[PDB]
Amino acid sequence: MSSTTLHNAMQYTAFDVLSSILNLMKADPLYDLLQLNQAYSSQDQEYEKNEFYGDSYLEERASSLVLKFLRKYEQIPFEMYSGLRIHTVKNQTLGEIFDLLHLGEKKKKGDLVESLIGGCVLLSQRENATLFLLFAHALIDYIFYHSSYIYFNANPPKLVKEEIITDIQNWFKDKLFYYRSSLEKYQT
Amino acid sequence: SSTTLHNAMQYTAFDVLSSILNLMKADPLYDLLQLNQAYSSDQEYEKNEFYGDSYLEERASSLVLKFLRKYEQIPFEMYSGLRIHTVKNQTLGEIFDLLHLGDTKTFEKKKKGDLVESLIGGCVLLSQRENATLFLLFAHALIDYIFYHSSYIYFNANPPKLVKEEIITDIQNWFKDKLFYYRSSLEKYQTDP
Repeated sequence: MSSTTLHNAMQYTAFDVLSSILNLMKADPLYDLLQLNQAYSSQDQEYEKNEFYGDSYLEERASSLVLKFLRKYEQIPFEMYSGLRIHTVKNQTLGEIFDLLHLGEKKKKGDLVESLIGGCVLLSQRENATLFLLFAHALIDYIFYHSSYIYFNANPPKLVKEEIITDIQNWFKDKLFYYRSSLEKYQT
Repeated sequence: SSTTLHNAMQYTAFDVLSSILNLMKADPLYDLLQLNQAYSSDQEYEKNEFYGDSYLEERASSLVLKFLRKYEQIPFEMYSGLRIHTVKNQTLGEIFDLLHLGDTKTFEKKKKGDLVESLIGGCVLLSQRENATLFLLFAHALIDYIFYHSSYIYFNANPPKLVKEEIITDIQNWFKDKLFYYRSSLEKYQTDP
């Protein structure tokens, strides 16, 4: 009752934080990631290279978050670690996030999300674009929150389902606070 | 020449990586890697392998982009080809054998790759959970060597248009500089940890 009401609230707040960050990014002249590095690359090759990187970056961050929350509970078998990671990075999950954020086919949606994540991280390493890195971190955190909440409702662990949902919900609420305040401080 | 650089590089890589690992093994935190579980029915070893696999994939992707994107001659098929070549079990087994990490014949090709991934994962996690920075140094040096070794083979088997010798020189010079960085870091660590 409490966790389901909280879950509904978190979707509104995540939408507003990520939408606000993304709306600032769209003002930056660096926003069209696909038309950068024109002497060395092309639009289609930049798209594929950003997706190539974003896929692996998402996988590594998802793995670290799976370990962060599950290792606290020895009654959780290792098959749930692989299960949750698979669930977090599959195109269906990415496409659900694509739709919740109104960024726009399930295969295409997942590729676009990965290319966006990769493009944002890379841009922040090659240019002055720390806002893009903030967006990529917040997007991945929402992907993990969204995936975890669904996965543990479908596959509850013995005894601790409610403890681990509360762990992830409290963590995500704190991340949204930190992304909100970073955004505000950025606006000033 | 590039070929006299390559054999020397495999000598120096072995020595630096063995010397870092020898120091890690003197640290009580090494016990926590539980590499004995490679032989057993398993959980912490598999959790480290779970993470190390993803950490290797991300760092290898970063290195692929780092070197290939300077070369417009190199098309995207070689990015995914080089990455697959770098992280596949065959390559990690070759690294297992080159560093003499365990018995070459009793371990299977797949077990060798799992051990390399579990070693990478446990080392990174130990540095995150206990500030064991020597373990993080080793993880980076091992991934750098996996990438050097893979990339050298890959581009000699699949030469890109025009820039074959340039990209191999690029990667060899980079790895020689990394080995110097790892060696000097190790010496600094020994004197005043």
